[PDB]
Amino acid sequence: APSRNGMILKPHFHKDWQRRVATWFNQPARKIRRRKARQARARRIAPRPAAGPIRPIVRCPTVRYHTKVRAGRGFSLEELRVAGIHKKVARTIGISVDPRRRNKS
Amino acid sequence: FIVDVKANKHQIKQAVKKLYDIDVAKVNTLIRPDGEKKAYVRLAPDYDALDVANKIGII
Amino acid sequence: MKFNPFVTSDRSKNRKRHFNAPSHIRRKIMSSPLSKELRQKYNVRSMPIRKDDEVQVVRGHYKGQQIGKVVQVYRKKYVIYIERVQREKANGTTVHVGIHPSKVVITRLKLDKDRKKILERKAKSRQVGKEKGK
Amino acid sequence: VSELAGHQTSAESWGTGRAVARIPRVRGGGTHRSGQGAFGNMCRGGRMFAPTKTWRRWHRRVNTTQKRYAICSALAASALPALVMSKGHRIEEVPELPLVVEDK
Amino acid sequence: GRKRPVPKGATYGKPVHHGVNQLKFARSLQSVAEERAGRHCGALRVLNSYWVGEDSTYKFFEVILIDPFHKAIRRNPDTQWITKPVHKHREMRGLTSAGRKSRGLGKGHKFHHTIGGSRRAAWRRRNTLQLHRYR
Amino acid sequence: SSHKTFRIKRFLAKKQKQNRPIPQWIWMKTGNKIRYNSKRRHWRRTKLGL
Amino acid sequence: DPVPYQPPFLCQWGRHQPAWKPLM
Amino acid sequence: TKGTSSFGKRRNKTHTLCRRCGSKAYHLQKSTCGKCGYPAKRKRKYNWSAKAKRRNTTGTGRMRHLKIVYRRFRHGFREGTTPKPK
Amino acid sequence: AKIKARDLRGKKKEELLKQLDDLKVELSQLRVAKVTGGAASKLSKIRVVRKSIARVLTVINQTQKENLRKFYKGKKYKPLDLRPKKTRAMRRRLNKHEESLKTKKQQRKERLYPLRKYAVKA
RNA sequence: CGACUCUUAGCGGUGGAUCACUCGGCUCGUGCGUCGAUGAAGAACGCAGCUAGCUGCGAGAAUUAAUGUGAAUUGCAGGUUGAUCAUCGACACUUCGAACGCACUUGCGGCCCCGGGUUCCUCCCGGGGCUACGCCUGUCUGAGCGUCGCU
RNA sequence: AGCCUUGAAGCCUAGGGCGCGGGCCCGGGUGGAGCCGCCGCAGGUGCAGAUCUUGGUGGUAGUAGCAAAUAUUCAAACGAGAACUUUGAAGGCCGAAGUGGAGAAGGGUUCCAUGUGAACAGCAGUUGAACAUGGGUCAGUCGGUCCUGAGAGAUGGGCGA
RNA sequence: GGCUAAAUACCGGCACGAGACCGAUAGUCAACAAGUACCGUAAGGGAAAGUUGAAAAGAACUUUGAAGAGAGAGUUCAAG
RNA sequence: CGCGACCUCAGAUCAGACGUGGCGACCCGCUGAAUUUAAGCAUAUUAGUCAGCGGAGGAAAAGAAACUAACCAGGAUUCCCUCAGUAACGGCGAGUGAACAGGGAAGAGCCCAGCGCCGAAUCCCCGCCCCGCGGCGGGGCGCGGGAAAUGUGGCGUACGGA
Ligand SMILES: [Mg+2]
Ligand SMILES: [Mg+2]
Ligand SMILES: [Mg+2]
Ligand SMILES: [Mg+2]
Ligand SMILES: [Mg+2]
Ligand SMILES: [Mg+2]
Ligand SMILES: [Mg+2]
Ligand SMILES: [Mg+2]
Ligand SMILES: [Mg+2]
Ligand SMILES: [Mg+2]
Ligand SMILES: [Mg+2]
Ligand SMILES: [Mg+2]
Ligand SMILES: [Mg+2]
Ligand SMILES: [Mg+2]
Ligand SMILES: [Mg+2]
Ligand SMILES: [Mg+2]
Ligand SMILES: [Mg+2]
Ligand SMILES: [Mg+2]
Ligand SMILES: [Mg+2]
Ligand SMILES: [Mg+2]
Ligand SMILES: [Mg+2]
Ligand SMILES: [Mg+2]
Ligand SMILES: [Mg+2]
Ligand SMILES: [Mg+2]
Ligand SMILES: [Mg+2]
Ligand SMILES: [Mg+2]
Ligand SMILES: [Mg+2]
Ligand SMILES: [Mg+2]
Ligand SMILES: [Mg+2]
Ligand SMILES: [Mg+2]
Ligand SMILES: [Mg+2]
Ligand SMILES: [Mg+2]
Ligand SMILES: [Mg+2]
Ligand SMILES: [Mg+2]
Ligand SMILES: [Mg+2]
Ligand SMILES: [Mg+2]
Ligand SMILES: [Mg+2]
Ligand SMILES: [Mg+2]
Ligand SMILES: [Mg+2]
Ligand SMILES: [Mg+2]
Ligand SMILES: [Mg+2]
Ligand SMILES: [Mg+2]
Ligand SMILES: [Mg+2]
Ligand SMILES: [Mg+2]
Ligand SMILES: [Mg+2]
Ligand SMILES: [Mg+2]
Ligand SMILES: [Mg+2]
Ligand SMILES: [Mg+2]
Ligand SMILES: [Mg+2]
Ligand SMILES: [Mg+2]
Ligand SMILES: [Mg+2]
Ligand SMILES: [Mg+2]
Ligand SMILES: [Mg+2]
Ligand SMILES: [Mg+2]
Ligand SMILES: [Zn+2]
Repeated sequence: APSRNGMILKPHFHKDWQRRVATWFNQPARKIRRRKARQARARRIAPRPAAGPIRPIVRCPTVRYHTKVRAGRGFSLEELRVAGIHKKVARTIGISVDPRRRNKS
Repeated sequence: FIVDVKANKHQIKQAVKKLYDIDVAKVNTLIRPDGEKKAYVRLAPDYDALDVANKIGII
Repeated sequence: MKFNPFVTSDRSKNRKRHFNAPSHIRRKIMSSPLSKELRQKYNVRSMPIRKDDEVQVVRGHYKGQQIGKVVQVYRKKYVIYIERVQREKANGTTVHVGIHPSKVVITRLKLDKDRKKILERKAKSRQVGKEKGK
Repeated sequence: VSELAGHQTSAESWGTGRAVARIPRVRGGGTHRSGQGAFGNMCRGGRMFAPTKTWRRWHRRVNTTQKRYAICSALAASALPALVMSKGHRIEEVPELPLVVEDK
Repeated sequence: GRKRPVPKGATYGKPVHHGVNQLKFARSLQSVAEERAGRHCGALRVLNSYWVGEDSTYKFFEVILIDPFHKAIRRNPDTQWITKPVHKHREMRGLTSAGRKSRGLGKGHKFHHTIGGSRRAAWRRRNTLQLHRYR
Repeated sequence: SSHKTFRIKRFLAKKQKQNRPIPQWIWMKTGNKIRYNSKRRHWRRTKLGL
Repeated sequence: DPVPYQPPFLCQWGRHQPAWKPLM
Repeated sequence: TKGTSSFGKRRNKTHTLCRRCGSKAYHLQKSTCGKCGYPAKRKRKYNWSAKAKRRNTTGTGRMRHLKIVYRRFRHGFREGTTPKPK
Repeated sequence: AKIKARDLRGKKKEELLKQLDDLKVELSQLRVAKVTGGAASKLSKIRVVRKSIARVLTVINQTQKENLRKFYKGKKYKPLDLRPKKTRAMRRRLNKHEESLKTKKQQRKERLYPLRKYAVKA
């Protein structure tokens, strides 16, 4: 029974939602757990960087976002061929390599 | 005697013959409502039941 | 405060660990401080009491300067029984009055090999702590 | 309060008849709890009204500029003489209320 | 096909669910063959299976079963993943090819309803409230 | 039933030993919370199930 | 012992009794 | 005569003491247990009987083997090692 | 005397059987004394006799089973009681060398391209 | 002032309301994340000097061995070369139970090896080890007017 | 720089009061261990009703009732206590399809002895099928065990996610 | 045709820590000999039940009654 | 008819192993409604839901495109914010309802069949010796027994390979 004036609305509570309620009280403990896992990885690899291998300068698709530049998945095989680095040497010296990428530009 | 419930009449006969050094005429068994097996061991008349009872201590 | 996240600061859990402790923890809890002379002599602050120890009563109705031998240590009720600390029941028999070992001082110890080992270990730990404080 | 508190008991209402108050009661039994009344907030045992949920909005967030304004006001009131005594601190013998001490 | 295990008609409900004859079972008969072979032999582990012949009243499948406990499989490192206890009864969970064809999993726009772990994981990830701390 | 079986006779033999009351020294202990035997099964009142 | 249960309903004043029947 | 006079004819028994679950739920005519399903190889449990779950679970009975499995687990399952004698 | 557990291991097995039979006779005598009506000394002694029989049987079982496992130590096949009783999922694992068995191509890749140790500058 | 009835107060009985105590629940978070034919979960039956219930244990039966602890348990009697406790890594774990020799009456078997019986001469008794279905590799014995080679 | 074993909370009060009112402060008794005033904050926050849920207690009320199947009387003993226990005598009933002697299902220590009158036997008991200590079930020949009936139920096979 | 840790989930279990929660008609059904007593043939249903005192110091002894029960006397600061 | 192989199929209390069953909070695969809403009710909704069945793990599943995009193109799987209560579905009624992309936690890649080269260069079991034997392995010695040419192992797999 709607009253005088208000927005029309569709609340999605017709299902049994109270059984599946993802409580987020794990959140600061998970932040501490990620912090300890990252410090454990940084103490595991002692001279290596804590973040990881390097990631490519990447233009974005989908014309809303193509002005921004990301850090991509890995370098291309033609990129490593022009640089003169073998693809099994690059993964061992700490360079991200993926074979699915292309070089149009 | 009072006997474990898993026994046989031959087991009671050989057990009395071994641990009392006496011959057994027959063995009559019953299981009491307490749970254990009451055993009436009828002996041979060459030995005396009162004498072997005084020998094993019961009176 | 406490900085160890495993040490219990909960009342019901502490009372549970107290009143449901096994006997080797009962003996460790039921300990009594030594006197000034024995403390200066052995450099030991406190010791668990034994059946064959001498006791002056410090607090209570039966306090004073009487040195009595322990009758026996009854760890179920967390109590000891002292020889001359007793009272008369109505029928006439004497029953030893229950004294908790926290209100108990030791005038003389009964020394065995394990007893001397405990006193030497406590004196060694006290000297190590004094060296760390120095 | 847990959701299983009270609803573990099975209780069908007797309905009309039997001069009873139309309450879901325990289905039979030769035991103190037989035709007693399980469900409902008003019955003995069972569940209370409005079980407090785990997904209550416990945490309230504050704007960062309001937090910094609260810090600035709490520090600026620690310089005035009357606002410190109105908190209750005995400060009669303190030589200066902005008490700045050396780096030792 | 699979008909509904009920008496004569008598499916008590709305007129949507009175269909009994023209119901179709969700998994394939090759996966039915795999799960029947895996139920007959719990020690053997299903690798995959294939078709050899069909009749009007029957089909015929060769199911490949592997010993996870024989030494020739155990000491070979290419197949010792079969010896791991994670892959016990692949035929029931649908880890072989005939089971994975029935799950409807894949990449892209044609497989939106099984994103995540499976269809059940997709439905459970979609139908939950994320009631945060600070909301 | 005079024609008993061994399983039923042993089940009755355990209940006959459980039917006995408490002794008098058991309520002299320190941490006692037992005044009387609350599991006294009478042969007319409780019919042992079955 | 046995806790005497709730007194069994005795279907009396209903329709099958011709002792008490009002206006029909 | 469906009540008191009909209760007098009840002398023969259908159920009896079972030998896997222990409860008196073993039918003699169908030769099956109504509590746990004794001719069935599996333990008859259900999710609608949520109260009858916790009457018979792992935490109810003796656990004569599971507690020493936990005891060997809390020190990582050592076998054959002996402590240093005096 | 107090039958301790240390001196029972060094003695001969027939002496252990003779002491066990003497303890069984003495336990039967204490049961007869209990039923006829005896002393509380015997009523407390029967528990010590039971624990001494438990100790003698424990020492006999140790001298039997350690000698049996010393006998079956050198062989490849050994009985199920002498096999190490741990959990079933841990017994049904892979072997320690079989966890380390790698393929020839994986050994070739681990030889040719190992994970190098490196660092970067600021 | 009588008896009975009504109101208030002091006190005394049915009653356990309020208050204060809490070896217990509820909720949240962390680590570990392990059952079983080498017999699981569960159940039954026994085990204390006096022991019904709970707890613990399995005919070695409110515990055995080893380590640490270092003068007790205690309701009552009884008796430092280690009592009692905790850890438990060695030993052991009755009967049903996936339960497994077939059925569930605790009945009836079969094979082999030991001791009474013998003087291997077959019964009888006692003890020990096997005997559940399916399936994997190999061995043995096989069947096929299935495919063949030789006489 | 609150109160408190030189007496906290709760409770009772034929006392002094205050506020329109919700209610609150002292005086007296009981009690023995925690409690409150102010500024903010949060809630499982205020009972006269629900044929309200639980527990307890009144009038009815010392009332209805202890009325199916012919019946008891006297003396003695135990005992503190006798109509109900025991014995002796008299008179009766069940009147051999029994109110007798024995079985099956079912009950499971109810069978027996000794002691008790704390609790039950809708009165009472010296009595009991109650309580507490103790005892009691002896098989080649009596039954199960062996066999099959109506049936149940494995193996092969088929079906079934 | 097939394998693969990581970040992800946990109202079962073991060891734990905390609470602007509950304070015995509340909180799990269960703070205690609780899935126990008891009911139903069966699947199943399923309770009520904490507070002597600091220490049993649990009232010796006299006296009426057979005893249940009292009256003196005694313990405890307090048997109110 | 006899002898000897191969191929199918038996019998074993044969030697060596395995599976059965429990818990089930999380995870996977099936089967799967009606209460309720639509102020009735029949498509819808509750809802791939409660219940039922089977299966392991400490996590499971998924996982390195027969991908998303149409841009100056991004590039395994999983989880969070946003896209979004939007596109879309629906007696277009009640209501149901994603995906891409971006910002982050994490980030690890690969192996066969086929095609082809190598004297089967391959694997299992039993006998002896040495080491270690409570996760039964490494090496040597056997005209020992088998598996396998109806194909075992090494190079090699979409990123090219020989
Ligand atoms: Mg309006
Ligand atoms: Mg409005
Ligand atoms: Mg510390
Ligand atoms: Mg409640
Ligand atoms: Mg519909
Ligand atoms: Mg397809
Ligand atoms: Mg009756
Ligand atoms: Mg019947
Ligand atoms: Mg199941
Ligand atoms: Mg290869
Ligand atoms: Mg008044
Ligand atoms: Mg109460
Ligand atoms: Mg007992
Ligand atoms: Mg020992
Ligand atoms: Mg020791
Ligand atoms: Mg039979
Ligand atoms: Mg107090
Ligand atoms: Mg509150
Ligand atoms: Mg009221
Ligand atoms: Mg009258
Ligand atoms: Mg008769
Ligand atoms: Mg008769
Ligand atoms: Mg009476
Ligand atoms: Mg009698
Ligand atoms: Mg005869
Ligand atoms: Mg059938
Ligand atoms: Mg592919
Ligand atoms: Mg693929
Ligand atoms: Mg996979
Ligand atoms: Mg904290
Ligand atoms: Mg209560
Ligand atoms: Mg209460
Ligand atoms: Mg309660
Ligand atoms: Mg209260
Ligand atoms: Mg009280
Ligand atoms: Mg109270
Ligand atoms: Mg007082
Ligand atoms: Mg075999
Ligand atoms: Mg409607
Ligand atoms: Mg409506
Ligand atoms: Mg309608
Ligand atoms: Mg749907
Ligand atoms: Mg379900
Ligand atoms: Mg399973
Ligand atoms: Mg596991
Ligand atoms: Mg996986
Ligand atoms: Mg993506
Ligand atoms: Mg929006
Ligand atoms: Mg329309
Ligand atoms: Mg939908
Ligand atoms: Mg994306
Ligand atoms: Mg990152
Ligand atoms: Mg090849
Ligand atoms: Mg690829
Ligand atoms: Zn059963």
